[PDB]
Amino acid sequence: EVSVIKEGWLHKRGEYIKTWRPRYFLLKSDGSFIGYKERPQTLPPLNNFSVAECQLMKTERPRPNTFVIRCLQWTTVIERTFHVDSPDEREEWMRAIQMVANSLKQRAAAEDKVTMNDFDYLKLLGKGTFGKVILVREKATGRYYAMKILRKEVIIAHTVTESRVLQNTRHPFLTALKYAFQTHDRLCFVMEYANGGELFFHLSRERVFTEERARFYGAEIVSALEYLHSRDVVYRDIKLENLMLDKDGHIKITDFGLCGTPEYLAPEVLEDNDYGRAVDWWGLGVVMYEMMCGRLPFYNQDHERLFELILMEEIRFPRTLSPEAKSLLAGLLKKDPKQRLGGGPSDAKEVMEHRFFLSINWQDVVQKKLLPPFKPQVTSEVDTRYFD
Ligand SMILES: Nc1ncccc1-c1nc2ccc(-c3ccccc3)nc2n1-c1ccc(CNCCc2ccc(C=O)c(O)c2)cc1
Repeated sequence: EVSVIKEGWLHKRGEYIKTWRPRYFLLKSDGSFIGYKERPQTLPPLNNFSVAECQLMKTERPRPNTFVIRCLQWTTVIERTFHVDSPDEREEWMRAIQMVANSLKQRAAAEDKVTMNDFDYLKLLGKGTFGKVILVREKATGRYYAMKILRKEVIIAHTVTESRVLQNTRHPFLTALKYAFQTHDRLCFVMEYANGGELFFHLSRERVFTEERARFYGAEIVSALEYLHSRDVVYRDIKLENLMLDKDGHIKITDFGLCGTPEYLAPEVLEDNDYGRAVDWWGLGVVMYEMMCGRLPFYNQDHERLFELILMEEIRFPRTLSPEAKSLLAGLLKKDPKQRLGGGPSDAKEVMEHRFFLSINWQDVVQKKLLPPFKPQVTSEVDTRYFD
């Protein structure tokens, strides 16, 4: 019986637009902590909103009586920042959230060699607030991986956190975890790294993909998004720079984020609304628009003007785009998430059934039986041709 444990107004700092907005939050016994524009028994809340295993901290900047929920979601640290009027209300909120996180931990328990000197460290792939990602070579074998390194003091404040190597994604087009280990100071996630080049690189040179090429990539992404949504997980990071090709030409969605790019923000995410699975279909629409038209659907140097277009401007197309493509993209880029293709109760099913994908056998997709339309110029998984 899923019950509200605490509800009320909070000042929530925007996740991208760093601004404070009052929102009405419900902390529920299933661990979800979700905020609404007004005070609204429901379908599966997304794990993105869960307080399970989170760490709570008090701070007085930029305002007194601020608190932060910090969670390790898979391999990524997520932070949500809140503000209340008085230190008593902050305490009551933090104690209730911690209570729910304690209950969930108890329920989960009731229901259910490798070191840093084993790698060469070759190139920094990215760096964020909480950790970094480095291209490494495993010394014992010569294979290449991306190592995400995070400081322990961030979400431990921990051998149990090595159990991600079990809840590991099996999906062919997601990034799998090879090793997870800890040092005295840090946690290290060694994940696969595709050596077929960044899709941003391939699209930049080819200028524009044929519709058949974009359909192949889009279908692999749809299959990956179905898998994540079936686990109650939203990716929220779909963009060209998070898509790579493996040695055979299949998609790999990267898991390299660290605590954005405004041109990909869905309308409901700009207004700090309750967003859901529909934000991933918006993102698919933007990257498939990029692949088939060679440019972004909404762009402006002035971010105030960009937001207007994303919120307000109707999407326009080149007339050489097939009608099936114009229809897919207009459906994926509907402003209202409830009217968006894939935003309904069947989720990915609505997208998979669109006429643009009529030729796709979705079991061939997930079984990697579709012949890639482009084969990267690498002959093995250790060919470093694309590493610069
Ligand atoms: N292994 C994979 N390879 C490729 C893609 C996805 C996975 C994967 N596998 C997964 C397995 C599990 C859970 C999981 C999720 C939630 C709770 C518990 C578990 N997530 C899993 N993802 C996964 C989901 C989301 C991301 C990226 N998020 C960025 C979020 C953010 C927050 C704040 C801001 C602010 O600005 C921002 O910009 C972006 C990466 C991987």
